Amino acid sequence: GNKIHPIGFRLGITRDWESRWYAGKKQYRHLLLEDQRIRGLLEKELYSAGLARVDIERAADNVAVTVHVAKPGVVIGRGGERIRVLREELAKLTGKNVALNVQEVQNPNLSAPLVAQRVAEQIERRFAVRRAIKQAVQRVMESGAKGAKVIVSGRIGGAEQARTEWAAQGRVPLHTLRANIDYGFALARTTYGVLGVKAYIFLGEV
Amino acid sequence: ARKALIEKAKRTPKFKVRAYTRCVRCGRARSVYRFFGLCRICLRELAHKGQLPGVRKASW
Amino acid sequence: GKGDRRTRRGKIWRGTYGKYRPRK
Amino acid sequence: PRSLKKGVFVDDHLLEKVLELNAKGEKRLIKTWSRRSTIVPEMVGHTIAVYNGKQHVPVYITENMVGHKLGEFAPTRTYR
RNA sequence: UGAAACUCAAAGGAAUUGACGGGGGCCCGCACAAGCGGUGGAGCAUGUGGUUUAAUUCGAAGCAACGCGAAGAACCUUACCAGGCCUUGACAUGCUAGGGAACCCGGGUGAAAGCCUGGGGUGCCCCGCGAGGGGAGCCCUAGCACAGGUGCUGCAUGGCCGUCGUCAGCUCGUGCCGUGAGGUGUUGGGUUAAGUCCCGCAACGAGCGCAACCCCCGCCGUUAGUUGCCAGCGGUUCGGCCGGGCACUCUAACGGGACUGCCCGCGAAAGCGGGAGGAAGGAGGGGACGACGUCUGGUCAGCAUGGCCCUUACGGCCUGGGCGACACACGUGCUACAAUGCCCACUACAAAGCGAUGCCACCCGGCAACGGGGAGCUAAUCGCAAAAAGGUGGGCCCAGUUCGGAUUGGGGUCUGCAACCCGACCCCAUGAAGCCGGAAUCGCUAGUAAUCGCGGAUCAGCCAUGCCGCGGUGAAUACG
Ligand SMILES: [K+]
Ligand SMILES: [K+]
Ligand SMILES: [K+]
Ligand SMILES: [K+]
Ligand SMILES: [Mg+2]
Ligand SMILES: [Mg+2]
Ligand SMILES: [Mg+2]
Ligand SMILES: [Mg+2]
Ligand SMILES: [Mg+2]
Ligand SMILES: [Mg+2]
Ligand SMILES: [Mg+2]
Ligand SMILES: [Mg+2]
Ligand SMILES: [Mg+2]
Ligand SMILES: [Mg+2]
Ligand SMILES: [Mg+2]
Ligand SMILES: [Mg+2]
Ligand SMILES: [Mg+2]
Ligand SMILES: [Mg+2]
Ligand SMILES: [Mg+2]
Ligand SMILES: [Mg+2]
Ligand SMILES: [Mg+2]
Ligand SMILES: [Mg+2]
Ligand SMILES: [Mg+2]
Ligand SMILES: [Mg+2]
Ligand SMILES: [Mg+2]
Ligand SMILES: [Mg+2]
Ligand SMILES: [Mg+2]
Ligand SMILES: [Mg+2]
Ligand SMILES: [Mg+2]
Ligand SMILES: [Mg+2]
Ligand SMILES: [Mg+2]
Ligand SMILES: [Mg+2]
Ligand SMILES: [Mg+2]
Ligand SMILES: [Mg+2]
Ligand SMILES: [Mg+2]
Ligand SMILES: [Mg+2]
Ligand SMILES: [Mg+2]
Ligand SMILES: [Mg+2]
Ligand SMILES: [Mg+2]
Ligand SMILES: [Mg+2]
Ligand SMILES: [Mg+2]
Ligand SMILES: [Mg+2]
Ligand SMILES: [Mg+2]
Ligand SMILES: [Mg+2]
Ligand SMILES: [Mg+2]
Ligand SMILES: [Mg+2]
Ligand SMILES: [Mg+2]
Ligand SMILES: [Mg+2]
Ligand SMILES: [Mg+2]
Ligand SMILES: [Mg+2]
Ligand SMILES: [Zn+2]
Repeated sequence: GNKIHPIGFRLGITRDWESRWYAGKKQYRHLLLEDQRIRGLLEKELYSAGLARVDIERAADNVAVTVHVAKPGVVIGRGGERIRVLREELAKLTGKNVALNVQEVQNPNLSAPLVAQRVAEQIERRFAVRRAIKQAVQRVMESGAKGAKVIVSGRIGGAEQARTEWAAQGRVPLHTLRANIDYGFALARTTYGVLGVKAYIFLGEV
Repeated sequence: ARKALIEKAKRTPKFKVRAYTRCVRCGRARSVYRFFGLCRICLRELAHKGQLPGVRKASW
Repeated sequence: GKGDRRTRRGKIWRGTYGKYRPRK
Repeated sequence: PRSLKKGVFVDDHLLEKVLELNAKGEKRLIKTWSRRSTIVPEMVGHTIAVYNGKQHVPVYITENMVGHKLGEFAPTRTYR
């Protein structure tokens, strides 16, 4: 086991945080436990929308927030009937009373978190892994990207012996601290057990 | 984390002593950093996700 | 030496104060 | 180099059970789970069975032992 | 000359890619050597094996397990053990029912938990003149759907880590070679820390790695002054104290700066050897970063997860034990054995950090731990704060000794409901072994080793001598 998470490794440059709220040694642990409660629900439901990211800003009880999805509509609802229930679900969770914007993911095939989610689902439906991977790398590589890679864990195809399927194209320089590489990890329950899915997309350097 | 010993939230220890940090995310009771309420493991997991604001990778 | 409880350097090592090492 | 401070400690379980038991006089046996408590004057003559984690050892309290905790007469471990 | 019974699924040839050799040639790394200081010896601290135990919870096992998970075991934690008590439960989402609001406060009993058991109380919705009737929520039962399980599988797995390692290396696309595995590229000369670069080549290029892009330290410059100065001057309680000023030092953002560029020498080139400027050369010094893969490696006890198993107990609650046992063995450390030393005075010079239910200036009491009381600080303003080693002076004269502080007796202060098992800390006694450590064996190439002290996480307190960091002083040696 080697190699640091390419995001935690690139926070300095090519990659901003997912919560830009300041705090002091007395509340930080709370505002933190909160964000998690937030992402906890957001993901527990908005799964179908396909949520790549979820930023959370703050200034004082005016918890900005956002949610970058591939299919906004799923969030909104008929006119805005869903984005309503949820918007109240936030302040019912935390009597903070906060916003809840929505950014659209231009291409859901250049967001590693989705590409991962993608393959991860196929795996559960029993699609041939190698195919999915081969394909996935394509979807990513076709719609732009100077490089990409996908990794599935083991028990591939219900096998007893856990393996590790590969597949990757173009460049994916992890050692280069500037690559700007989106990384996405998707679990994948199954009748026989878990399978991990990692996704890497290299888009633009400098 | 034996979801039953996660009675730390009890707040009714009879004696404030028995009160013990314990992780908020894993239930991990042995490396809970006051400041984050997390255990050393998750503290490392989230920091990688950039979900812990300000928290970067130190180096010198 | 550093192990002599009731001595100068002894108190320092053990990070304490007392007759053999008062707080000025 | 013993210590406790100003306020000798003794659990009130047996206390109000002894000083009270002194009303009629003495009695046979007692049963405590307070190794914690200090042995005080008003116990001399009593026979307090102390728990050691598995047993309730019968400890006859005397003048010379007034001051020691009860646990000190109910040895925990068993060696050879 | 030359069988048979019985028996095997192979026996063989050539070539390929590897691994291997007590085969060869080049070449690296504190690998050896050269050094300097240590450890297996003592006492003690801590982890472990082994014994023991009602239990001494579990895992880790050559390197890469053994101050490891545990960055804090008195209860808690703890998963262990003994007892007392729960058993749709400590926590989820639901159910028909038998039926009584939620809630507030009690008293028996008990180690606590729990169990009886008795009471203030009884709102809300559509009905009803009312009486009172049927429901939402809620709680309490009684019976379900289930919860829960640090119970077994790390050889069923994610994830994450360690390891061979920052060691270079591992590959691909097309072309070319070969019936084929597969070769060529990546081999070869030169060079590099490097598959680094150069030159040459049936190969031309490319990907993951190397390097670079990020952080810290070293020199200079902008921008900025409740930290700095009296450098400059004038007030002085002669204290940067006050005026006043950003120069300086800092603080912290942004830039500059080094490219083998310049010079001489060698070379086909890359580059090597010097020389000059320069704070800094030829990766300035230290980090972050560890390819294709291997160990079928670690971890289901951090979490997640398939299967398996227990589901009045392999779940749950307490009180008390235990994880701290002790004939014995090992690892990692601490303090020492002393004069290049130990004391007591008195005096200097740090850097990074931490500080509300807190750092705690200062004052008083106490030999002291600490207790009273209180100034200032949400901290470049105040506090922890003394840095220690050093330096000046004085004592000890070489002795188990003014070395060394282990044991043990006594008296106390604190934290905590509570220190018997099983806490640090202070004071008086006591004053052990040890006079430098067998065979073995460990670290380190320079601000490194050695040595000196300071702060942090965890945390009430603490068994920190661990760990992660900080700065002071500052070597030896490397033929090869
Ligand atoms: K042969
Ligand atoms: K550098
Ligand atoms: K394995
Ligand atoms: K020393
Ligand atoms: Mg669990
Ligand atoms: Mg605690
Ligand atoms: Mg905490
Ligand atoms: Mg001495
Ligand atoms: Mg035959
Ligand atoms: Mg052949
Ligand atoms: Mg061969
Ligand atoms: Mg060979
Ligand atoms: Mg070397
Ligand atoms: Mg070296
Ligand atoms: Mg040597
Ligand atoms: Mg020894
Ligand atoms: Mg024994
Ligand atoms: Mg186990
Ligand atoms: Mg063990
Ligand atoms: Mg260690
Ligand atoms: Mg316990
Ligand atoms: Mg394994
Ligand atoms: Mg694994
Ligand atoms: Mg194992
Ligand atoms: Mg290298
Ligand atoms: Mg080819
Ligand atoms: Mg051919
Ligand atoms: Mg080849
Ligand atoms: Mg080939
Ligand atoms: Mg090769
Ligand atoms: Mg090849
Ligand atoms: Mg070759
Ligand atoms: Mg070479
Ligand atoms: Mg290269
Ligand atoms: Mg070539
Ligand atoms: Mg300057
Ligand atoms: Mg690198
Ligand atoms: Mg092993
Ligand atoms: Mg194994
Ligand atoms: Mg232990
Ligand atoms: Mg040792
Ligand atoms: Mg005084
Ligand atoms: Mg002797
Ligand atoms: Mg002596
Ligand atoms: Mg204790
Ligand atoms: Mg001597
Ligand atoms: Mg420290
Ligand atoms: Mg502490
Ligand atoms: Mg101890
Ligand atoms: Mg300590
Ligand atoms: Zn966690």
